[PDB]
Amino acid sequence: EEEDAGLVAEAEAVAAGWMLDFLCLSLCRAFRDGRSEDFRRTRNSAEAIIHGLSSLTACQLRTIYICQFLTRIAAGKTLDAQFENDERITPLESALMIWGSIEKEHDKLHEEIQNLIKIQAIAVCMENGNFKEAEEVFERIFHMPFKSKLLMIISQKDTFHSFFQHFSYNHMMEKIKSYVNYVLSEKSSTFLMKAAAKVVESKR
Amino acid sequence: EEEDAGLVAEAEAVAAGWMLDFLCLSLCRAFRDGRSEDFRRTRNSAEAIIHGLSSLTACQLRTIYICQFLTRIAAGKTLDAQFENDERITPLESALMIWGSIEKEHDKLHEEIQNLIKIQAIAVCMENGNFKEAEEVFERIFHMPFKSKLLMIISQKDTFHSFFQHFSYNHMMEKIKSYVNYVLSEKSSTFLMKAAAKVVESKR
Ligand SMILES: COc1cc(COc2ccc(S(=O)(=O)O)c3ccccc23)cc(OC)c1
Ligand SMILES: COc1cc(COc2ccc(S(=O)(=O)O)c3ccccc23)cc(OC)c1
Ligand SMILES: [Ca+2]
Ligand SMILES: [Ca+2]
Repeated sequence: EEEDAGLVAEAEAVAAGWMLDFLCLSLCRAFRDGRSEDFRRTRNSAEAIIHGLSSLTACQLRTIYICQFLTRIAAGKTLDAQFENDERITPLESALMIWGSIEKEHDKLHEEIQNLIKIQAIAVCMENGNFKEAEEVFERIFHMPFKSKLLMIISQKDTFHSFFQHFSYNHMMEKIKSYVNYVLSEKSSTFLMKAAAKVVESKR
Repeated sequence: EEEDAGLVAEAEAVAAGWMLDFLCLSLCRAFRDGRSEDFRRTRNSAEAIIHGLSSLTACQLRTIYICQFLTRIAAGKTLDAQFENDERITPLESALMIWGSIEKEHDKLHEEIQNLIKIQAIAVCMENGNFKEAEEVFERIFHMPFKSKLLMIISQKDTFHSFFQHFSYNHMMEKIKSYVNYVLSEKSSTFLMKAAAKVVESKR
């Protein structure tokens, strides 16, 4: 009669999976809408739920990587945040590692977001006056003409450069929001959200 | 067309309610089984989910109070834990306040658990050698003959007293576990657990 505790542990693993998918959808939607405090509170919930899980499918792992990517991007201007065991890695550099690791299609939007994160990883350093740090970020990350324009900007110490204006933080955020909209379309059919939406719809 | 964001916020509130009921059931079951680390990880999850909730029904509030009560009881021997804004209140004193506030039937088991928490609030102090603290705990909490036996034990500084053995920490834990078993029976029918159990049962 010890099988009952096994069947309970299995059911809690099924419920945690549904809770994880739901909290990713909620986290993605909060990032898209600019709801900063809801993103902060939902990220805390997703991390806690994840610590209570032992087995993860490939889809659940991809889902977690997307949440980690959005968390780092949000923290992109927070140079005091240490997301990696190596304490020199800045938040935008950390988001770049995850963006190159996710098992996803490498379409034009993928490469545009990647290139925007690389320009901004340097620019944010420039903006805070950490010129030597921008040079170090440049070396860890690094097209050949694209590469030489950035090195010229770091050496010239011109933090407020027109190149950065052209491929702005806002530009990087809007492109990332377009991608999040495709993830939101894919996850809107998860079990928790679907059953919650039906309850709301039945009271209308 | 701003109604869609309202319907989303409503559905997330419905899903959070189901997640809360599920995490209480999981937390109660972990306490009953002696699964200390699962209790610790599930408590973290319940607190996070609760911070993402604005409206609470009376049932949800009762449910949260039971989780807070079990958390304090588990931490009953941790005299370094400060659960209240008043820093002098010990964990067992804090569990006593919640046990007297929950809207529940005051049956014989209720009063037995209450009386066991009062004896142990003092005993744990005694056991660590904080005699003046046990006297202070005694004054904040305090039957007339029952009251005088305890004061005699604090004054005599006899930490290893036979009275404490008779109404032991283990005794208090077992009685609290009987109560938790009735809560587990009531909550086993919540939506998340019920739908998770069906999925596990359909794969058998
Ligand atoms: C492979 O995924 C994980 C996830 C965790 C715990 O979940 C998280 C940890 C850290 C972050 S953050 O990006 O650093 O803020 C998360 C962000 C969003 C969602 C979950 C996060 C742990 C783990 O290994 C210990 C692996
Ligand atoms: C009325 O219930 C709440 C709950 C919270 C947040 O949830 C929790 C806070 C603290 C504890 S603990 O007992 O101190 O560890 C919890 C334990 C179990 C479950 C939830 C807990 C906050 C709140 O007001 C801010 C009111
Ligand atoms: Ca730094
Ligand atoms: Ca203390």
